[PDB]
Amino acid sequence: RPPLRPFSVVVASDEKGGIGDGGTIPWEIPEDMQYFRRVTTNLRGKNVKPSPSKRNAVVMGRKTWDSLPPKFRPLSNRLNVVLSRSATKEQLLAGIPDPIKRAEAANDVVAVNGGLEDALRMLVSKEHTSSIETVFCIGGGTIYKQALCAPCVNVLQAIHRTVVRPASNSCSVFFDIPAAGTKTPEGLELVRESITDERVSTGAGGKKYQFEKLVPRNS
Ligand SMILES: NC(=O)C1=CN([C@@H]2O[C@H](COP(=O)(O)OP(=O)(O)OC[C@H]3O[C@@H](n4cnc5c(N)ncnc54)[C@H](OP(=O)(O)O)[C@@H]3O)[C@@H](O)[C@H]2O)C=CC1
Ligand SMILES: CCc1nc(N)nc(N)c1-c1ccc(Cl)cc1
Repeated sequence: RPPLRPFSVVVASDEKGGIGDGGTIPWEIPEDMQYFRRVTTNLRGKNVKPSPSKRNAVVMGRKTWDSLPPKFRPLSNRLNVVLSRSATKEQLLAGIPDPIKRAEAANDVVAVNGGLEDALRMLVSKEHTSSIETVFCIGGGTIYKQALCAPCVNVLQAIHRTVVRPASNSCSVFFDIPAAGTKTPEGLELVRESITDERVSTGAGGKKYQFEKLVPRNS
């Protein structure tokens, strides 16, 4: 009251909950990159192609948007919602180097002067409940923290986590989630719905990874 649009988290973290060094993701796992793209891009049902009339949204902090290599700004086929206390939509667009692509990106980027909560209230609007199918929170550290506590955590439907091993020695930013069998002080307990068997990445270092899905426990 007002309600918050339900959402899912997509993240890649190691055993220490490390997700980044403050500016970028330390490891290179191309299989996770591809999976992230498909998971956040894919729409429900058969043969539904993303468009302004219906697509998914990815919500991220301004630093995560900046971490995006300019050539991938904005994330294609998805509404990009950037949280920033100052950066305007125009200022976000100005960071897109290809001027033609920038002209096209005008309808794919939205700047929110607020946190995840503000984004979730906005994504409930008559204009987004129909045009936005699924809302994915994609980072970073500060946004994940907001995602895991009230009032956001209350509408959290799932966490698509890519488990990375071995632990990185460059992570200073984390994704703090209660271990299996534990419930956070606020009351959040996560249950593993599924997890792939460990696989070795073709990227540098050959990091081992698993695609795991977690959902809040609903006794
Ligand atoms: N492994 C993974 O899956 C992921 C890793 N990352 C990594 O994490 C790091 C970035 O994390 P982090 O430092 O926490 O930065 P964030 O991505 O979380 O962005 C923080 C910023 O977002 C905006 N913001 C956050 N809360 C609010 C609010 N309540 N109101 C208005 N604006 C808000 C502000 O930007 P502003 O300064 O403009 O005001 C703030 O500085 C990088 O190392 C990146 O590579 C990021 C996503 C996923
Ligand atoms: C492909 C990396 C990746 N993998 C997973 N599992 N989750 C994420 N949230 C991201 C990610 C991090 C930063 C940006 Cl800028 C875009 C996406």
